[PDB]
Amino acid sequence: SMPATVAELQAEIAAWIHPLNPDRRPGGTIAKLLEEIGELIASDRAHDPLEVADVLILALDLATLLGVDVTEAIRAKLAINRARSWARADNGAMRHIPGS
Amino acid sequence: PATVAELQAEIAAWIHPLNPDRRPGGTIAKLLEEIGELIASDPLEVADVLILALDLATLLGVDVTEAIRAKLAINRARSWARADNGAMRHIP
Amino acid sequence: PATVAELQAEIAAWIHPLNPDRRPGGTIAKLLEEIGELIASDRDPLEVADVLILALDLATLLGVDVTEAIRAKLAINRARSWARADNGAMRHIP
Amino acid sequence: PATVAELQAEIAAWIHPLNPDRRPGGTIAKLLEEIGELIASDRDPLEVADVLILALDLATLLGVDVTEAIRAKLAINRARSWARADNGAMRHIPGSDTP
Ligand SMILES: Nc1nc2c(ncn2[C@H]2C[C@H](O)[C@@H](COP(=O)(O)OP(=O)(O)O)O2)c(=O)[nH]1
Ligand SMILES: Nc1nc2c(ncn2[C@H]2C[C@H](O)[C@@H](COP(=O)(O)OP(=O)(O)O)O2)c(=O)[nH]1
Ligand SMILES: Nc1nc2c(ncn2[C@H]2C[C@H](O)[C@@H](COP(=O)(O)OP(=O)(O)O)O2)c(=O)[nH]1
Ligand SMILES: Nc1nc2c(ncn2[C@H]2C[C@H](O)[C@@H](COP(=O)(O)OP(=O)(O)O)O2)c(=O)[nH]1
Ligand SMILES: [Mn+2]
Ligand SMILES: [Mn+2]
Ligand SMILES: [Mn+2]
Ligand SMILES: [Mn+2]
Ligand SMILES: [Mn+2]
Ligand SMILES: [Mn+2]
Ligand SMILES: [Mn+2]
Ligand SMILES: [Mn+2]
Ligand SMILES: [Mn+2]
Ligand SMILES: [Mn+2]
Ligand SMILES: [Mn+2]
Ligand SMILES: [Mn+2]
Repeated sequence: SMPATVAELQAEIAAWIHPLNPDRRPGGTIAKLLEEIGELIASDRAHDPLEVADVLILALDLATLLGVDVTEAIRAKLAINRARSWARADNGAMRHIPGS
Repeated sequence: PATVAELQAEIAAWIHPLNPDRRPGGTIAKLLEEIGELIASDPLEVADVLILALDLATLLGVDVTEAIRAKLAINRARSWARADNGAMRHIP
Repeated sequence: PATVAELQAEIAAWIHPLNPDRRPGGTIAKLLEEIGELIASDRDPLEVADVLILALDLATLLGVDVTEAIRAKLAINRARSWARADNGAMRHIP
Repeated sequence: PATVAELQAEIAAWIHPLNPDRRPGGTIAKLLEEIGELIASDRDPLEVADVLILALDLATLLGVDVTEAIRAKLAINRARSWARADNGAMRHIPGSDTP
């Protein structure tokens, strides 16, 4: 499929990792995710799709381990984000402004 | 279930008007904040991490399906050892 | 001059009244936020300060003698062999 | 207890022969690896040591006087007001600087 559904990508990731690390857990997955984000930061390569892939392989598989429906969770939080008020943070991302 | 590209389009359509000069560096900064929240904590928190990780791919122009499949093909040909943190490291 | 233990004491004296039940998990979470800010910065001693304030306080919360722990791990590191990793740091050879 | 500058000097004297052209980017990358190890630990001082070795060497590479920088930021933090965040740490209240 092209583009694949996020669940199909999770399944392809899991088909690779499950024979090798069937009882992997969220904590070790987050630890590896931080390693791979580090590699992306340090990457001198103007384009590094394989380092982005490492980050996404772990983030999508984290969702699998936590039983999270990626489509439902992302759309539910985007709906929350649309209803929120926002201000820019110094790092260039945003932070929401509390209502009640 | 949505395609990864459709979720990228929905994320970008929300953040782009609010943050028109968003960059990979600030996206990575925020991603690290949200991973911290997950450590300290949960589907909506996982959502925060994925919203930022997928938008980083958008900003870097990475075809997610193609890149993940390419790296999984590399990972299949590698041999692996279990790391102390419970994840793996490939054997050089 | 002030030692790492004295900086830990100064940090603890500031944060403890504000966050009397602070714990390693939230401190690691805040440390990740501040490393992110350092990454995104376009400059930055005060962002480095934010990282070190949290990392030194993490050692305090975990009961770690910073001088002795650093010197003990450096001694382990001297006994290892090292390869250059793609990110520009090193990884020891098993 | 050693001064932070002395610990930085010992760290630098160890790593510089092995990695003389090391940079902040790779040091941050490794720092994140070692923080991850602390998160996943089912235990420890040597893991805390890995984090601090890299965070202090980062300060060296960026030319930061650690004692001066930490004291300057603590002074700023004392003048701020603070709210507790959901992760258990604090975030300063915007606009609350005591003048
Ligand atoms: N892609 C993208 N998402 C962003 C950016 N700034 C904030 N966000 C989103 C990511 C998360 O879904 C959400 C986090 O909101 P925030 O105020 O920390 O609140 P919280 O939801 O973590 O409690 O905001 C940004 O610059 N880019
Ligand atoms: N989902 C998942 N992926 C894992 C785990 N351990 C390793 N991986 C994958 C994520 C990346 O695609 C890859 C990283 O390999 P590694 O030996 O650091 O090498 P590198 O490819 O970063 O150079 O391995 C793990 O425990 N879970
Ligand atoms: N300052 C500095 N320290 C470095 C660098 N590359 C590796 N190190 C040190 C930091 C830690 O004390 C140690 C981490 O070793 P590693 O092979 O991951 O093994 P481990 O000790 O985490 O099991 O190596 C580097 O580039 N700079
Ligand atoms: N040790 C410790 N320090 C904390 C905690 N919560 C916040 N801080 C400190 C660390 C940094 O010096 C500072 C971060 O402040 P913040 O409101 O993100 O603002 P900023 O200084 O990053 O702009 O606050 C906390 O729970 N523990
Ligand atoms: Mn990688
Ligand atoms: Mn790696
Ligand atoms: Mn790499
Ligand atoms: Mn969040
Ligand atoms: Mn947040
Ligand atoms: Mn949260
Ligand atoms: Mn901050
Ligand atoms: Mn900042
Ligand atoms: Mn800061
Ligand atoms: Mn370590
Ligand atoms: Mn390590
Ligand atoms: Mn370890």
